[PDB]
Amino acid sequence: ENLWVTVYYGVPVWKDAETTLFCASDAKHNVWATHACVPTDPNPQEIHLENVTEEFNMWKNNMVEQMHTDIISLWDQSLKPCVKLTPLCVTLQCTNVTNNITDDMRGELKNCSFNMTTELRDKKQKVYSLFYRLDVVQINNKEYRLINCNTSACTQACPKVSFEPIPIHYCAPAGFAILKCKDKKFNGTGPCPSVSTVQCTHGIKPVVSTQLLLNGSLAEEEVMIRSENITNNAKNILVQFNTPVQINCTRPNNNTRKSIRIGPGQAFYATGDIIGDIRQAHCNVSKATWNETLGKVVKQLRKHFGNNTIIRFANSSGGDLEVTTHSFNCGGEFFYCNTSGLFNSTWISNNDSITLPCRIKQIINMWQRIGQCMYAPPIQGVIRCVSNITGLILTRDGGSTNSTTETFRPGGGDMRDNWRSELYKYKVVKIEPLGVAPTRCKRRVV
Amino acid sequence: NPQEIHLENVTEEFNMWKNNMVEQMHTDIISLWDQSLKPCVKLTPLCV
Amino acid sequence: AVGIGAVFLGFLGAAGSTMGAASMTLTVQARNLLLTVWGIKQLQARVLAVERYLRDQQLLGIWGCSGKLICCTNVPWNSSWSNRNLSEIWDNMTWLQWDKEISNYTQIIYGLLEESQNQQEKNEQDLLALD
Amino acid sequence: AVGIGAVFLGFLGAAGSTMGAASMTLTVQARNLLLTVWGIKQLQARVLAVERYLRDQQLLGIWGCSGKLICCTNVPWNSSWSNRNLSEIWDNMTWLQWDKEISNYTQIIYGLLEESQNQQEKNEQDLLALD
Amino acid sequence: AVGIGAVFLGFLGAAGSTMGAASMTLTVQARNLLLTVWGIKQLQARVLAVERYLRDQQLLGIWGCSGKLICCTNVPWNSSWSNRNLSEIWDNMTWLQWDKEISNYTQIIYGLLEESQNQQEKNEQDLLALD
Amino acid sequence: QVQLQESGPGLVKPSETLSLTCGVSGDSITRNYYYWHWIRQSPGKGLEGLGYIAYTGGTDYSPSFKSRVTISRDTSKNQFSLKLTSVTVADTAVYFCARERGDSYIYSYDGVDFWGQGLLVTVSS
Amino acid sequence: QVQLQESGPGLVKPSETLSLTCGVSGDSITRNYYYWHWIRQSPGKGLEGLGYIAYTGGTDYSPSFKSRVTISRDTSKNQFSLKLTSVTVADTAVYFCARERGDSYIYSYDGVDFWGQGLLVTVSS
Amino acid sequence: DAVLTQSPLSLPITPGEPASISCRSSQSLLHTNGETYLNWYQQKTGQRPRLLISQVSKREIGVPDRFSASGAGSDFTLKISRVEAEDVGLYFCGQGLHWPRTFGQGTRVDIK
Ligand SMILES: *[C@@H]1O[C@H](CO)[C@@H](O[C@@H]2O[C@H](CO)[C@@H](O[C@@H]3O[C@H](CO[C@H]4O[C@H](CO)[C@@H](O)[C@H](O)[C@@H]4O)[C@@H](O)[C@H](O[C@H]4O[C@H](CO)[C@@H](O)[C@H](O)[C@@H]4O)[C@@H]3O)[C@H](O)[C@H]2NC(C)=O)[C@H](O)[C@H]1NC(C)=O
Ligand SMILES: *[C@@H]1O[C@H](CO)[C@@H](O[C@@H]2O[C@H](CO)[C@@H](O[C@@H]3O[C@H](CO)[C@@H](O)[C@H](O)[C@@H]3O)[C@H](O)[C@H]2NC(C)=O)[C@H](O)[C@H]1NC(C)=O
Ligand SMILES: *[C@@H]1O[C@H](CO)[C@@H](O[C@@H]2O[C@H](CO)[C@@H](O[C@@H]3O[C@H](CO)[C@@H](O)[C@H](O)[C@@H]3O)[C@H](O)[C@H]2NC(C)=O)[C@H](O)[C@H]1NC(C)=O
Ligand SMILES: *[C@@H]1O[C@H](CO)[C@@H](O[C@@H]2O[C@H](CO)[C@@H](O[C@@H]3O[C@H](CO)[C@@H](O)[C@H](O)[C@@H]3O)[C@H](O)[C@H]2NC(C)=O)[C@H](O)[C@H]1NC(C)=O
Ligand SMILES: *[C@@H]1O[C@H](CO)[C@@H](O[C@@H]2O[C@H](CO)[C@@H](O[C@@H]3O[C@H](CO)[C@@H](O)[C@H](O)[C@@H]3O)[C@H](O)[C@H]2NC(C)=O)[C@H](O)[C@H]1NC(C)=O
Ligand SMILES: *[C@@H]1O[C@H](CO)[C@@H](O[C@@H]2O[C@H](CO)[C@@H](O[C@@H]3O[C@H](CO)[C@@H](O)[C@H](O)[C@@H]3O)[C@H](O)[C@H]2NC(C)=O)[C@H](O)[C@H]1NC(C)=O
Ligand SMILES: *[C@@H]1O[C@H](CO)[C@@H](O[C@@H]2O[C@H](CO)[C@@H](O[C@@H]3O[C@H](CO)[C@@H](O)[C@H](O)[C@@H]3O)[C@H](O)[C@H]2NC(C)=O)[C@H](O)[C@H]1NC(C)=O
Ligand SMILES: *[C@@H]1O[C@H](CO)[C@@H](O[C@@H]2O[C@H](CO)[C@@H](O)[C@H](O)[C@H]2NC(C)=O)[C@H](O)[C@H]1NC(C)=O
Ligand SMILES: *[C@@H]1O[C@H](CO)[C@@H](O[C@@H]2O[C@H](CO)[C@@H](O)[C@H](O)[C@H]2NC(C)=O)[C@H](O)[C@H]1NC(C)=O
Ligand SMILES: *[C@@H]1O[C@H](CO)[C@@H](O)[C@H](O)[C@H]1NC(C)=O
Ligand SMILES: *[C@@H]1O[C@H](CO)[C@@H](O)[C@H](O)[C@H]1NC(C)=O
Ligand SMILES: *[C@@H]1O[C@H](CO)[C@@H](O)[C@H](O)[C@H]1NC(C)=O
Ligand SMILES: *[C@@H]1O[C@H](CO)[C@@H](O)[C@H](O)[C@H]1NC(C)=O
Ligand SMILES: *[C@@H]1O[C@H](CO)[C@@H](O)[C@H](O)[C@H]1NC(C)=O
Ligand SMILES: *[C@@H]1O[C@H](CO)[C@@H](O)[C@H](O)[C@H]1NC(C)=O
Ligand SMILES: *[C@@H]1O[C@H](CO)[C@@H](O)[C@H](O)[C@H]1NC(C)=O
Ligand SMILES: *[C@@H]1O[C@H](CO)[C@@H](O)[C@H](O)[C@H]1NC(C)=O
Ligand SMILES: *[C@@H]1O[C@H](CO)[C@@H](O)[C@H](O)[C@H]1NC(C)=O
Ligand SMILES: *[C@@H]1O[C@H](CO)[C@@H](O)[C@H](O)[C@H]1NC(C)=O
Ligand SMILES: *[C@@H]1O[C@H](CO)[C@@H](O)[C@H](O)[C@H]1NC(C)=O
Ligand SMILES: *[C@@H]1O[C@H](CO)[C@@H](O)[C@H](O)[C@H]1NC(C)=O
Ligand SMILES: *[C@@H]1O[C@H](CO)[C@@H](O)[C@H](O)[C@H]1NC(C)=O
Ligand SMILES: *[C@@H]1O[C@H](CO)[C@@H](O)[C@H](O)[C@H]1NC(C)=O
Ligand SMILES: *[C@@H]1O[C@H](CO)[C@@H](O)[C@H](O)[C@H]1NC(C)=O
Ligand SMILES: *[C@@H]1O[C@H](CO)[C@@H](O)[C@H](O)[C@H]1NC(C)=O
Ligand SMILES: *[C@@H]1O[C@H](CO)[C@@H](O)[C@H](O)[C@H]1NC(C)=O
Ligand SMILES: *[C@@H]1O[C@H](CO)[C@@H](O)[C@H](O)[C@H]1NC(C)=O
Ligand SMILES: *[C@@H]1O[C@H](CO)[C@@H](O)[C@H](O)[C@H]1NC(C)=O
Repeated sequence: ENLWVTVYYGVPVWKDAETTLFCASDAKHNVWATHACVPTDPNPQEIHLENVTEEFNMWKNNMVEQMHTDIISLWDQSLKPCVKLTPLCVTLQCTNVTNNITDDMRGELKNCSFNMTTELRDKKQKVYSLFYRLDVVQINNKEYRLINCNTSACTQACPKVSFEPIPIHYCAPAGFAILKCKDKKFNGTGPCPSVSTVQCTHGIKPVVSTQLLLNGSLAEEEVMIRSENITNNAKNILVQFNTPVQINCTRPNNNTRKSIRIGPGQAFYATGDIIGDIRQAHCNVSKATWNETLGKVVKQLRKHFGNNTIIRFANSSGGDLEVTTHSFNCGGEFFYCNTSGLFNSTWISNNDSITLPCRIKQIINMWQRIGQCMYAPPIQGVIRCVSNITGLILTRDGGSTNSTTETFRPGGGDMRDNWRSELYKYKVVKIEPLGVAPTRCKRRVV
Repeated sequence: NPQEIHLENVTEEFNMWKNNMVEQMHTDIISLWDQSLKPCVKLTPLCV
Repeated sequence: AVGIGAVFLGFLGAAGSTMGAASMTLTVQARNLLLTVWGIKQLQARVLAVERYLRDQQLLGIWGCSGKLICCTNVPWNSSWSNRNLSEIWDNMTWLQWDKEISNYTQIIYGLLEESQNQQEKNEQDLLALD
Repeated sequence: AVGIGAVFLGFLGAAGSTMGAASMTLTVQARNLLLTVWGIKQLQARVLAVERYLRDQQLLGIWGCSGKLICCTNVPWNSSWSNRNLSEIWDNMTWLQWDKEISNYTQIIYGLLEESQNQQEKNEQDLLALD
Repeated sequence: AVGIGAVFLGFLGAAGSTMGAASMTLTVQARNLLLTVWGIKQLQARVLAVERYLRDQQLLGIWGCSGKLICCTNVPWNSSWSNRNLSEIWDNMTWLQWDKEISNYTQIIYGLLEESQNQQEKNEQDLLALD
Repeated sequence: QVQLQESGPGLVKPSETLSLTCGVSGDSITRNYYYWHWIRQSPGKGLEGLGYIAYTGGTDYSPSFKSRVTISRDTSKNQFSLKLTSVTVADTAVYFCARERGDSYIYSYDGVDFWGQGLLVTVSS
Repeated sequence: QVQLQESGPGLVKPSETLSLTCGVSGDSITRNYYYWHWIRQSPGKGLEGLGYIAYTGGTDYSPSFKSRVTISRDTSKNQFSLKLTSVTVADTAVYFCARERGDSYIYSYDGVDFWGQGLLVTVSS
Repeated sequence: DAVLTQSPLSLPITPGEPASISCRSSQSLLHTNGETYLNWYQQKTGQRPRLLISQVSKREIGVPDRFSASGAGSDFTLKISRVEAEDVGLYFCGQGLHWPRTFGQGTRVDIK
């Protein structure tokens, strides 16, 4: 047998690589720009790849880091045209609010008054505003100052742009492609026996959460556990539900908005006088649904440490308010709920709603960026919110030879964990259409 | 010396109020005008 | 319409098929190769794709296959590179596994092909000079 | 100098001329195909022009006419696309009209050309395999 | 290993050698052709490199050489340009000196090649159309 | 252009074999990527496919007619025929021999391009 | 596979000439870009390159042996030989005939690929 | 079997007003390779059927621009931008993916 080498162009070969993805949306104003995103395909094409298996892997794909960087860039870009609150750092004289106050809300809101600049630079005006206990500190009718007057001047978010988390599609550029795993019983890592090629990923909701994942993609047949190293308790534990549980959150206070013209073409949306009664913000979740969900999680988690062992749930150990409480934004108000009423029970082998209070905060510095901050203006009217819970960022506690009562605790201050639960199915690859193989042809002679 | 070539035996449907040339020119004028005022001083301390 | 005859598959759908059957769909893969910071990001991706395509085209241009997907060459295949049957490679293997096995000898084959084509060009020009 | 013989004309200056007479001026049109915000605009324009030229060359490359402005193909012309005599097209029609008349059937002809080239490529490779 | 036979040299290593000896290293020169402000500058450099390569490839494409490092054309040489001996150029002159000498007559040869290619193409089409 | 015509008896008695022969002109029966079907239609019930023969010579039939339909080909005369055994009164319908577009490797084409005149087969005792 | 095989006398007295012949099989001596060397190995002194003959027919000898070594080729039978005059007792060593890699105009290749079986030459009386 | 069901069963329309027909499929017609295989047909009174639109929205040669279609997944529709007096006859929606092939029961069109 006589053989000669032959080169073929356009062979189906690929290799792992890193690239810069681009956004795509329907383009139907909000915090997310959505203007740089090119129009999306009306119906993305999906091609199933049979007779091939790929080595999918999480905690290493550059897609999560790229998405995180893009979200930060969009968030920073959306704050540039807004006004900065630098001349607001002055001495604030505050007094406790006592107009129809309640025991669960006493000492939380303060009525402050202070001097402030007007349109004309050669004059000053006296105004008053309402501020929460978390946005002010004492000085040493008492003087107070904002929590950020010694860190940086916050920039208030423009009222025209909302915080609606519209879906965004990520599409691979020319010469690259993204592979999705169609396996229903897929694990966090390992080989995927059902790969498929798609031009653009599904609608990913860029929801910002810290403890409980919400408004995400639910499982299709059963609960799943995700972790880089189950034995190593230093790594966070990710769990995805198969059925949702509704949470009814609200802000019963019927506050009002007031506009203070602090300068030429600049204004400050202060918190006006609150009318009607005053109550503390809270969220409601069904007891039976949560009980059943926790039971399913315990059943699905007992296969990793044994059947005889028992596990317990406890509240957060401590740290900053951004990690010890469940934070989210419903419309225009950022909540901070006390999840201690949910992670408190014991499980052993083999009237209908839970209420948890939530605190409101204005001076909020998103991400782990302490150098700059943003000021959330007060939303006029009563705030009502409803959502579906999708996952929990659990973390384990060091255990001795006891080998029982494995204590689990929530956490996950970082934001990559939230997007990892949505990008676990995709991976970007680079195609190589140049191949080499032998053939019996010798080529003509001229 | 710009080159101009005449096209014989052909006609084209011209139509104003729809060509993107006017919008592109307007956008360019706005961009140049805004860029030209960047190094100038702000008159904010004069409002007295 | 699908049937017992030929199938169409999709973009890279022939990856699981054998080399012999995947060689018939070489056109589909080859025909699909083509806020200021965002503008930079998009232009970078576009230029990267253009450069990769031009790189492959340049490699084909150096050899005697400047304009065809399937072309033969004159250098023979040394048995040490694979020592495997012809029928078993085309009818019992896929491009991914073959690429994995021949990846350790791609540079040598490319250099041999380039040198052979250069020598063939010199020989053809010398022969043509007589006429 | 201008005279009763040939005429130079200019870039896209033979549009009004018939197809038979304008087919001799293909090279002139083919050879002419090649403050941070302003940089982005000019770069976008240049990249788009290069992408357009590359797409045209890729389309020619897929067919067996990768290196010639005028070539021939083995797939005939079905009468249903034009049903008009040959002389009336080259000697009594222009490119703008012929292009507007075939505009609805260009995609089908493109697919036929690509399929014909793929079949000829495999037939030629199989025939040359005897050597 | 270096020896009394052939020599490898490097990129632009035959610039000081004669044309005959430098014609064997045509492949090494051809294979080497391929903070927002800095991104613009880097993209400008890459785009310029791509336009230059595309322009060279386009010029080669217009002529009767689709793609190859050495090719022949069907037009006789005119002594008016050089008038120098044949062997005296290849065996006693480098590429730089020859380029400097023919620099004042490149546009004429570039136009003659295009003319000959157009005539050859139309003649070949007419010849093939008698089937 | 392509012309398809049917041929066969206009009336068939119950339980014997029914033979229909369709002649194809204007194109080769052995085209590289095309299929040929046999579809019938009765009043109000709509169309229904019986079976088909591919260019490679293979055949495939509907699950409700595997034990009754049979298709053969003859490239020498450029035609194909269908044999139906154990015909009943319920099979009374007009039979058509049509041509459809099969997906190629490079592209995908779908649809029935042309149809035949239609031989009205009457079953009576 | 390419194989080399040496040949020549085993015992050579002092003061006369020495002659060795190395055969080549599986490859042509007229290869476009390859060389053929002659190397000897002795204890303590190490390896020494006597000389080599290029594909062009030219020969290059080492400075310490240029006055005594001589190499010639015979392309008709695909073999080459070496002749060494004024042999001394210090020349008693094992001789090797090996092939090398020349630097092509396009790429540079270095490395001795194949060696002979090492015929032992004993210079004594 | 992929039973195609059309709606409405009848559609009396006069020249000068638009018309539309809907065709639902029991099984999804999106093939594994990412291509749809639905076709539309027209059959006049006592005449052979003829194809109008192929591959959901690719118009067939010789078919006027008056016909149009769009859809994906399991919901597809046929919309006629302009109807004339010679557009009488049945209309069928057929799939070319699941064997045996099936067609709708047939929507009748006549003058009101
Ligand atoms: C998770 O997903 C849930 C969806 O289930 C989200 O819940 C939605 O939250 C948004 C707030 O971000 C709600 O939108 C707002 O609704 C207000 C009242 O809605 C009623 O009235 C409208 C008619 O206008 C009805 O369609 C609706 O069904 C209700 O009956 C509006 O007053 C708001 O409009 C104001 O704000 C927008 C900007 O936000 C301005 O542009 C407007 O001009 C106006 O000033 C706004 O539309 C939405 O109703 C909620 N959906 C549901 C089903 O309740 C969660 O927000 C999401 N995220 C989280 C973290 O849970
Ligand atoms: C995935 O792999 C399977 C094999 O595990 C592929 O199925 C195989 O497809 C080939 C197609 O040529 C079949 O060959 C045919 O077999 C019949 C019956 O012998 C013969 O008459 C034909 O002439 C041809 O030789 C093969 O039998 C079949 N094997 C099995 C087990 O079904 C499948 O096509 C692969 N799919 C992809 C997308 O790669
Ligand atoms: C092509 O080259 C690569 C890298 O040069 C080769 O991969 C290497 O393969 C060897 C096996 O031959 C691996 O060695 C390992 O040794 C340990 C200890 O003995 C053993 O426990 C492992 O099971 C494995 O055999 C090596 O890790 C691997 N990778 C690298 C980077 O060296 C590959 O085998 C070559 N393929 C061919 C066909 O030559
Ligand atoms: C623009 O349109 C005019 C009018 O059609 C063109 O002039 C005409 O060109 C045709 C084609 O060459 C001439 O036909 C030929 O004339 C010669 C004699 O000159 C005759 O021997 C041939 O058999 C043929 O009849 C035609 O006479 C000429 N003049 C007129 C009045 O029709 C003109 O060439 C067009 N120019 C461009 C740039 O399109
Ligand atoms: C290629 O396709 C285009 C678009 O599908 C065709 O253009 C369209 O042609 C029709 C005629 O067939 C035009 O209809 C017009 O309707 C009015 C009112 O009834 C009538 O007065 C006109 O005489 C004409 O019939 C239609 O406007 C036109 N454009 C569009 C956007 O639909 C074109 O005809 C096709 N070419 C070929 C050769 O098939
Ligand atoms: C730099 O210039 C020197 C001087 O010209 C070059 O050396 C020359 O190299 C050529 C080979 O291309 C020699 O030609 C050949 O010499 C052998 C000698 O036996 C002869 O048999 C051949 O027929 C042919 O004439 C040439 O003699 C030699 N000149 C010398 C040594 O004075 C050198 O290659 C140049 N280097 C570069 C990088 O350009
Ligand atoms: C190709 O054309 C260029 C011009 O485009 C020629 O360059 C020119 O060469 C002449 C000499 O032939 C230079 O003239 C100078 O004259 C003064 C006064 O007599 C003398 O002192 C200088 O030594 C020099 O000879 C001229 O400056 C130079 N440049 C220009 C722009 O004209 C070149 O010679 C031509 N080459 C060939 C081969 O025709
Ligand atoms: C917050 O403080 C302001 C300023 O002291 C209060 O505004 C005054 O309220 C009194 C009592 O109703 C009025 O008589 C005054 O006319 C108000 N204005 C001023 C400028 O003094 C305001 O009522 C306080 N709000 C709450 C909830 O305690
Ligand atoms: C706002 O500015 C006014 C004017 O400077 C302050 O009023 C003075 O306050 C000091 C200290 O309390 C007194 O000694 C003066 O007699 C006040 N002057 C007048 C005209 O009232 C005022 O304290 C500043 N702060 C607030 C919250 O109003
Ligand atoms: C005012 O509220 C603070 C907490 O916000 C509390 O510590 C303080 O005792 C209160 N003072 C009065 C007089 O009620
Ligand atoms: C700013 O003030 C707060 C409250 O006193 C304090 O906790 C924080 O450390 C201060 N930051 C700096 C940088 O001094
Ligand atoms: C996923 O697979 C790896 C390797 O088989 C295994 O070590 C890991 O425990 C699996 N994940 C889970 C959650 O079991
Ligand atoms: C996980 O962590 C343990 C230590 O807790 C370590 O021994 C082990 O190698 C790590 N990796 C895996 C895959 O178990
Ligand atoms: C939550 O439940 C409590 C139970 O007393 C009820 O008073 C409150 O109105 C509920 N809130 C919502 C938003 O359903
Ligand atoms: C809140 O106050 C506004 C004042 O205009 C009133 O119209 C609205 O009904 C109030 N809502 C509630 C829930 O009290
Ligand atoms: C939340 O409010 C919705 C209002 O539509 C209600 O249907 C649902 O039962 C409530 N859930 C809980 C847990 O209170
Ligand atoms: C869940 O419901 C069961 C009812 O059978 C009850 O016994 C159990 O205590 C509940 N769990 C919790 C944590 O309340
Ligand atoms: C735990 O119990 C389940 C259900 O009885 C069983 O399937 C599983 O194998 C058990 N695991 C161990 C480690 O015994
Ligand atoms: C919640 O965690 C904090 C951490 O300091 C702890 O003090 C508190 O007791 C916990 N809540 C309950 C109900 O144990
Ligand atoms: C959450 O509620 C528990 C219930 O006792 C309480 O002990 C804890 O302090 C609360 N968390 C915070 C941050 O106040
Ligand atoms: C925590 O659970 C225990 C279980 O007995 C219960 O007694 C206690 O009241 C719970 N505490 C909270 C804050 O839910
Ligand atoms: C919540 O779940 C229900 C039932 O699965 C679904 O209908 C609803 O759209 C979901 N809401 C969100 C915001 O995902
Ligand atoms: C092995 O490689 C050599 C290159 O040194 C080549 O000459 C020879 O032809 C190859 N063997 C076969 C059987 O092709
Ligand atoms: C292919 O390889 C096998 C070894 O698995 C061998 O038995 C067979 O003879 C080979 N085929 C040919 C044609 O040599
Ligand atoms: C041109 O075509 C028409 C119609 O097909 C025909 O009547 C006429 O004779 C043709 N002219 C020539 C010169 O063939
Ligand atoms: C010089 O150019 C002319 C152009 O007609 C050509 O005929 C001639 O052959 C060329 N030179 C020679 C003598 O080859
Ligand atoms: C080359 O040029 C030299 C120098 O004038 C001349 O003597 C010789 O005759 C010319 N021709 C040839 C063929 O060497
Ligand atoms: C279309 O062209 C093909 C290929 O020549 C031919 O077989 C077919 O009959 C033609 N159809 C028509 C209607 O001309």
